Amino acid sequence: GATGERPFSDILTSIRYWVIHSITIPSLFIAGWLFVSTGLAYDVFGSPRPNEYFTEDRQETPLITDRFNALEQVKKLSEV
Amino acid sequence: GRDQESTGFAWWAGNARLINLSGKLLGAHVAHAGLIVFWAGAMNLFEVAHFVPEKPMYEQGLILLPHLATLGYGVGPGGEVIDTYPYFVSGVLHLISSAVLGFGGVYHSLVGPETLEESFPFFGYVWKDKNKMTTILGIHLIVLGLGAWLLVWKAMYFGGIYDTWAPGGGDVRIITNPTVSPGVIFGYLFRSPFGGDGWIVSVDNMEDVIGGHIWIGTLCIFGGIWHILTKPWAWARRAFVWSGEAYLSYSLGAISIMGFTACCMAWFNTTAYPSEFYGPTGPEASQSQTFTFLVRDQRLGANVASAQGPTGLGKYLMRSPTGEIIFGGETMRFWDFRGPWLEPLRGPNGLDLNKLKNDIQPWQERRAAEYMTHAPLGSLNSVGGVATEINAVNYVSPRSWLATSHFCLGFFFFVGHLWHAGRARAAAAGFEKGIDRDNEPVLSMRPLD
Amino acid sequence: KSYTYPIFTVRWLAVHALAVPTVFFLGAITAMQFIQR
Amino acid sequence: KIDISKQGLNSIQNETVKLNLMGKSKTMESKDWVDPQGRKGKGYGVYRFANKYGANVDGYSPIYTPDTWSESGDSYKLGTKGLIAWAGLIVVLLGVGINLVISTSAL
Amino acid sequence: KLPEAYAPFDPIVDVLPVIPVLFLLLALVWQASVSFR
Amino acid sequence: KRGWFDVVDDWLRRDRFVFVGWSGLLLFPTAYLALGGWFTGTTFVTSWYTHGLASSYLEGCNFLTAAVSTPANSMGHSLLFLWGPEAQGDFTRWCQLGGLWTFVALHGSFSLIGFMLRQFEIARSVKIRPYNAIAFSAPISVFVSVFLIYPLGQSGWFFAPSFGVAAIFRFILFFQGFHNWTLNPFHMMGVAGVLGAALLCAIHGATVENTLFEDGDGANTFRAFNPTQAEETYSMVTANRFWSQIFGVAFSNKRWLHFFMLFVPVTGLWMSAIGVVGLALNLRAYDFVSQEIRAAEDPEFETFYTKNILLNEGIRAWMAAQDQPHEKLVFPEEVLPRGNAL
Amino acid sequence: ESTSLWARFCEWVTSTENRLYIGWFGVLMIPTLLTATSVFIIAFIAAPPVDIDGIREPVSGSLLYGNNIITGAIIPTSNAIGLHFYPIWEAASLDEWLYNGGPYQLIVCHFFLGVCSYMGREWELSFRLGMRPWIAVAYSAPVAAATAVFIIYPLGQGSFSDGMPLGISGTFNFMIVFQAEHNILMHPFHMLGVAGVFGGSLFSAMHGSLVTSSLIRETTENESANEGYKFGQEEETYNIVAAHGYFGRLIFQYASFNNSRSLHFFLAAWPVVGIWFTALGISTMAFNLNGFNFNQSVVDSQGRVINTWADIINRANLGMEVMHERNAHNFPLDLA
Ligand SMILES: CCCCCCCCCCCCCCCCCC(=O)OC[C@H](CO[C@@H]1O[C@H](CO[C@H]2O[C@H](CO)[C@H](O)[C@H](O)[C@H]2O)[C@H](O)[C@H](O)[C@H]1O)OC(=O)CCCCCCCCCCCCCCCCC
Ligand code: CLA
Ligand code: CLA
Ligand code: CLA
Ligand SMILES: CCCCCCCCCCCCCCCC(=O)OC[C@H](COP(=O)(O)OC[C@@H](O)CO)OC(=O)CCCCCCCCCCCCCCC
Ligand SMILES: CC1=C(/C=C/C(C)=C/C=C/C(C)=C/C=C/C=C(C)/C=C/C=C(C)/C=C/C2=C(C)CCCC2(C)C)C(C)(C)CCC1
Ligand SMILES: CC1=C(/C=C/C(C)=C/C=C/C(C)=C/C=C/C=C(C)/C=C/C=C(C)/C=C/C2=C(C)CCCC2(C)C)C(C)(C)CCC1
Ligand SMILES: CC1=C(/C=C/C(C)=C/C=C/C(C)=C/C=C/C=C(C)/C=C/C=C(C)/C=C/C2=C(C)CCCC2(C)C)C(C)(C)CCC1
Ligand SMILES: CC/C=C/C/C=C\C/C=C\CCCCCCCC(=O)O
Ligand code: OEX
Ligand SMILES: [Cl-]
Ligand SMILES: [Fe+2]
Repeated sequence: GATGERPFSDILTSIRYWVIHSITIPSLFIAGWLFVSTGLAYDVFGSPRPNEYFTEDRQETPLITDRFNALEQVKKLSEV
Repeated sequence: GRDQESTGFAWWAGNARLINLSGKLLGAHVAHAGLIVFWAGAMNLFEVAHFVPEKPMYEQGLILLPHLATLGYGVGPGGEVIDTYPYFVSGVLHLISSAVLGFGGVYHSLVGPETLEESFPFFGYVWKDKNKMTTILGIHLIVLGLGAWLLVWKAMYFGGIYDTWAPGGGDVRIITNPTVSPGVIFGYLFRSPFGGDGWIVSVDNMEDVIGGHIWIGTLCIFGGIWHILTKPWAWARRAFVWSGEAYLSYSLGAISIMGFTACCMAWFNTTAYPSEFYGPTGPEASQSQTFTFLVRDQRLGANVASAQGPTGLGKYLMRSPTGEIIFGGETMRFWDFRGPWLEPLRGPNGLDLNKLKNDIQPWQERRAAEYMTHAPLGSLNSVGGVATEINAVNYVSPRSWLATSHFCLGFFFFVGHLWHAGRARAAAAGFEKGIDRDNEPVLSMRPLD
Repeated sequence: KSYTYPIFTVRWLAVHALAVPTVFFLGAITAMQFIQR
Repeated sequence: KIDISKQGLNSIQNETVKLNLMGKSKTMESKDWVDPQGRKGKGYGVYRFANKYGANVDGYSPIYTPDTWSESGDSYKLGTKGLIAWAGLIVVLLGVGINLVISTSAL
Repeated sequence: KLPEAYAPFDPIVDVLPVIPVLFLLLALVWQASVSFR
Repeated sequence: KRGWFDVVDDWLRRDRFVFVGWSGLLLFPTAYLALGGWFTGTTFVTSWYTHGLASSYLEGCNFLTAAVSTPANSMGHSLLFLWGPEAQGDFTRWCQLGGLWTFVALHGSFSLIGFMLRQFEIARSVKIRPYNAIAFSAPISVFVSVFLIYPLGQSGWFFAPSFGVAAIFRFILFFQGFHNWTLNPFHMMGVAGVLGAALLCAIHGATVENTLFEDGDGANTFRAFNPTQAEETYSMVTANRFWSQIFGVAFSNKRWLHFFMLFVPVTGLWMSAIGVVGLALNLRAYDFVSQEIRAAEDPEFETFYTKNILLNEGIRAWMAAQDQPHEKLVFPEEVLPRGNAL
Repeated sequence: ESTSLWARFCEWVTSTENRLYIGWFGVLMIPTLLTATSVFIIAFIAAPPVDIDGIREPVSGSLLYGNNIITGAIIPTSNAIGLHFYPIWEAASLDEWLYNGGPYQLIVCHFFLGVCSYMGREWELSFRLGMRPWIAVAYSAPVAAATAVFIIYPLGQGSFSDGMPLGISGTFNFMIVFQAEHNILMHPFHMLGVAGVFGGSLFSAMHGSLVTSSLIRETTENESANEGYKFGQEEETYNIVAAHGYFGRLIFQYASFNNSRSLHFFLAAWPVVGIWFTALGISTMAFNLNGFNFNQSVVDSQGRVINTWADIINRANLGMEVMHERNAHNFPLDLA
């Protein structure tokens, strides 16, 4: 039978449900759009922008060679 | 409509609720025909509006326009599009007629008579009434024969059809002497499907096409008249299952065979599918590549006839397994190719060395180069070239699209024929809903070894 | 009879933990389509 | 074994849909019933052992029971004023969102 | 291209061929509205 | 129930829409973190500094070409913690160094452990036998041998599969070119098991659906069933006779039928896992010495095995330069093996 | 009582009391399959080398010519012949017939006819026994796959030499060359087929384990439950309700199958549709409609190329492309 929760068919056909969720879902969509468009995605996760793939120093692909100085090596390779 | 309560058929099998409703079935069929005409007109309008004259037809992803070009509409000598108005006229006519067909279908499906066996006895029928079904079959056979004769009249009196083998380049000819010889017609029909023979796909002139269409029109009209005036014999009543689903399965098998044949004809033929509007075929591109490389290396001072390849067989010219002089390399498998730009250089015993050493024409060279570069290879996202190429060319051959789509359709309709033939044979016998617990057939047989 | 159900349950958290980030990521990916190289 | 009346399918307006959800059909139990293709019925109905086991699989595990639906939720408590406030809020939020999307982009 | 007199109606032509797929989807929608009886 | 353990067990093993159980504490957090790590890596994190590629939607990749990439070969077999001696607490540089792959793998293994534990717990709560929990051992062994044991026997995590579609395709092609994985008898047993399992599934479904019993008057036969009924819904005698006269042999035991159905794919996957474990140490069934010697002495002897050897050689030579940037292989165009005119 | 010779023959042919059903499709099936089996065994044991590429470079595939089971195969027909019909009576001698690859064509044709007749005979016995006739529809998926790899691909590529060899290492070579030329791994239809086989294995194991976990106790601990089941019994031997409860608590209630008929239909439908789509993909790729080509797709601001896993796959394809036939090519493009 039922485990003690409101049926999904009852919830999904509710004026209250569609009044609450006419704000939350578009708000999350706009939040994601603003996260991408404001440049936060590049800075938080360290992805290269199209103009930052190759710098004036090196014109080849990056290569990390040291395991314990890996932090400093990747800091040097990411320099703009 | 109806419901599972009073029918026993679920919503995913709802079209089976109108098996015994003649009026609603007729409405559904008319609406579907309207849909087909609508697609034809809309696609013609879409293709005519996106056509540029600086590129050939096969380079722009068109599949309906080359059908009108082969009928001699808006094309000129050599296979160059001159006028694009008849395509617009055809598309407009199809789109407008689709409205009438759709209105008829909607009327007959919604508010028309539900079962037209009491008010319209001429149009009413019963699936188990063999005479009425045979009469309808004869009427539609007469209609199809009239359509074939209508095609025949175009190539004779109403301007003719495009002939890619016409002297002095391809042009819209008029067919005056069709081949109606029984030996010629029976030769194509009862030919082997293997290489060299090719069954009916190997028809290589428009005279044979027009003669065969005369034959098929006469046969269809005579068969329709024969079926209107007769009823199935005892040997036919003893062999078939007589129900609507059975008739559907028969038609499904027939049109699956038709779809496979259409796929093969699109892939292989060059007469009814001129390379000027569909691009080169499979073998045509390989032959063109070998021809153009031979021409280039000959221009650099080389002996093409006596040149020896890495395997010792011949770089440019070798011998077919029967003796004919053919192009060398891996294109030795495509020596059955026969195209308008290559035939003039071919003698009785194969390619003529002197002809291709002194009498090769610039138009032939240009055709070979163009068909070499536009080979029927591509990817799903429309990237031309082999699978190990880069993203530079947006091209997939119109032959590839038609061949792949129609093979898929033919296979799926063969599967549908299997499903419906099995279901009809089971339902007529009376055990399509399961085994009877009270009387199980297996329990009454002696056990096996 | 009258049926009364709780609003916040374990199922609520299970649904939302997968629904909220999905919509956020879908919005981000949609924004990603209009970036010019 | 199964009581059809206690399966929570009694609050459905459409009689045909209600009969469909319980796995029942009064038409099919008649001995003269003929389906679309033209096959006679043996009087079994939708399910042969409907009396022995109470009901069908449809009447055993339904997935649409309006009886168990909450008494609330079919009427919005906040009324017309709540809907007006929601309309104002959604218009304001849509304007703010489109302004932010336009401003943060490259026009 | 379309004749010069039919140029303004080009956007209408560009969306025509999807109507049969829309028809199949409309049949599904009608069945859903009927509630799959 | 008065003790802390008793009340906690009462709440955890409750009847709910989503069963939590005692194993939920291990399953749900780790599984959620693994899924989130994969989605974040495929959406935002790149692979430029560890592999030299682009593996994110942000950089212009679709669902097929986006992946979470393995660390560089310099890192060896480091577990690459966020607080380890390589990232040193920097989240952005941890993501750039390839630490999300180890994050996802280490959380996914514990999620698999938690899922088998959940299967055991639910089976014991309902008072049935744990054969479904036994059947998960094959997927768990495949995951353990492919993603952990094989990289642990190689240079580093760099040669592990990357969590993506095209990355897995590259892994498969690498296994063909370097290991001759198609010629491994254990892989042959695995292929046989998978294909036989598909055969069994299709044939059992068709045979059951086409030997039904007439329990209703409607053409829709799905509505003539009741789960609490006693009689079987299809004719085992009829099915057995049909398959005895068509094939030659047929099942006469439902329990044996379903145990065979369970047994085939599990054994296939376990055999493939043993093969990959063996391959982790480059113990590859790569060549036949007699065939190589005969082809060397006689320049006329050729079989399909030699052609496959040549294909593997070409794959290795042409993929080595870009697939392994750490080796710094610079190959002049005249040393790469090549055919005539191709 | 039957009296006519034809009536008695028909009664014997359509008899349900035979140890193996013959039928009218079996009349076609038995001789073609026996012919193909005999030729296959004899060629696999003692056949001479076959010139497969038509470049006078014979390839050995027989056990008697220095091969094992893994290496032995039946070499496809010569490239010189192409799609031409090459029956045994079109050769000057059996020595010439065996040198060009006749047995491959013979076996392929007879096998195609035999499998079609096998599916027909499946339908026939289903009809004679009083069953529902769709086990034959299930068999259409492997039949289509075999047809695609043995007939349609040579049909579209212009030669039987591009067909799949009747061996193991030959099969691997076919797969590798197919990947190098069509990028099959990137084809959505191949992805659907892989999903079909993986899901088939998943669901087979799932169903077997769930049924084995709900067996009702009818034996002791010193004997197997298979002895607990009795052939021809009327009562069900396992608890469908218990299995459904376990699965619905494993994932959630409305994910399991409460209907045995629906569950078995799903089991039948998944792998069949998967294999249908993968066979359609092979047949489509026969006419040179390859998979997705995401090569040099990611480009940075200044125009340079940023590589991807697709580009690594492309490098592997280039590696296995320039070597699939060393001496069979004289011109830069493999247009066939
Ligand atoms: C009466 C019952 C049948 C009796 C005979 C049965 C024989 C069975 C033998 C056993 C093997 C199976 C059949 C093999 C067929 C091979 C077809 C082939 O090599 O080629 C096919 C031929 C194409 O012929 C080609 O025709 C060409 C035409 O030539 C000319 O074509 C043009 C003419 O102007 C151009 O000039 C061109 O340059 C020139 O070459 C060439 O001759 C080629 O060499 C020649 O190969 O097509 C055709 O015959 C037309 C279409 C044929 C049918 C459909 C084929 C595809 C479908 C296969 C079956 C179904 C699969 C799906 C379902 C699976 C589950 C059940
Ligand atoms: C539910 C269980 C769970 C489990 C089993 C794991 C498992 C793992 N995590 Mg994950 N994680 C979880 C939930 C979980 N995580 C949660 C909720 C978060 C928050 C988002 C994270 C965030 C996270 C991060 C940020 C990282 C991991 C990583 C890892 C690894 C940690 C390595 C380590 O040294 O542990 C610690 C070692 C232990 C043995 C702990 C047990 C010690 C016992 C309990 C003794 C207690 C005694 C102590 C002296 C007294 C304390 C009591 C007092 C303070 C009250 C391991 C594979 C790492 C990774 O994957 O690297 C690649 C890493 O970078 N996890
Ligand atoms: C190829 C198109 C197609 C066509 C022509 C039909 C035709 C038909 N269907 Mg089938 N059907 C289809 C696909 C199609 N179906 C599909 C894909 C499904 C699966 C969802 C079904 C499932 C199905 C069921 C379950 C049932 C039918 C039934 C019917 C018949 C009765 C119509 C009716 O009562 O309801 C029509 C209902 C409405 C009032 C909706 C009207 C909408 C109109 C028709 C849209 C078309 C208008 C267009 C936009 C403009 C045209 C006007 C013109 C001037 C241009 C009708 C002949 C019924 C039957 O069996 O009859 C006994 C029924 O029970 N069908
Ligand atoms: C639309 C397609 C069509 C269809 C579906 C039918 C359907 C039918 N026909 Mg009709 N028929 C047609 C067109 C069609 N016919 C035409 C065009 C003609 C003129 C030739 C005839 C002449 C005709 C005759 C003379 C007879 C039928 C009969 C029948 C029934 C027997 C089924 C059968 O074929 O046995 C299954 C098929 C076979 C066992 C083998 C047939 C294959 C032939 C022999 C292949 C070679 C073709 C042949 C030699 C013709 C020459 C080729 C051409 C180039 C000249 C069936 C109702 C029979 C009947 O019941 O009449 C009332 C019958 O005796 N038909
Ligand atoms: C004209 C006919 C056309 C088709 C002919 C088909 C011929 C093949 C038949 C094989 C039967 C062998 C079964 C052995 C075992 C046996 O006796 O099976 C009989 C077994 C009996 O089942 P029961 O229900 O009676 O068992 C009761 C339990 O108590 C058992 O413990 O049934 C099955 O398991 C069916 C599965 C067969 C799966 C066989 C697949 C093919 C095997 C691989 C072939 C390799 C060939 C190598 C060549 C070099
Ligand atoms: C019954 C039914 C159904 C079906 C239906 C159908 C199928 C229908 C169809 C219909 C149709 C099929 C229709 C059509 C229409 C059409 C139209 C309406 C047209 C129009 C046109 C126009 C308007 C044009 C114009 C133009 C011109 C003139 C020139 C150029 C330009 C242009 C193009 C603009 C369904 C499924 C729902 C289900 C239920 C039942
Ligand atoms: C136009 C044209 C042409 C012509 C054509 C023609 C003239 C055709 C014809 C055709 C035909 C004329 C066909 C026919 C067909 C037939 C068929 C396909 C049949 C089938 C049959 C069946 C399937 C049967 C079955 C059975 C049996 C065997 C046993 C008992 C039962 C039954 C009866 C069911 C040509 C090529 C010159 C050229 C191009 C164009
Ligand atoms: C990393 C990390 C972390 C974590 C995080 C997380 C947990 C996240 C999550 C996330 C998530 C949770 C996400 C999600 C996403 C999703 C998505 C993105 C989806 C998509 C979808 C789609 C695209 C769909 C599609 C489709 C359609 C539409 C149709 C049909 C089919 C399908 C369904 C496929 C933490 C901070 C703790 C720590 C550190 C590290
Ligand atoms: C090539 C070796 C094979 C031979 C098999 C050939 C034929 C089989 C033998 C007899 C055919 C059936 C004859 C009639 C049997 C009795 C039928 C009856 O009375 O019902
Ligand atoms: O033969 Mn088998 O593989 Ca069909 O592509 Mn061209 O030819 Mn050869 O190369 Mn690639
Ligand atoms: Cl070549
Ligand atoms: Fe089962």
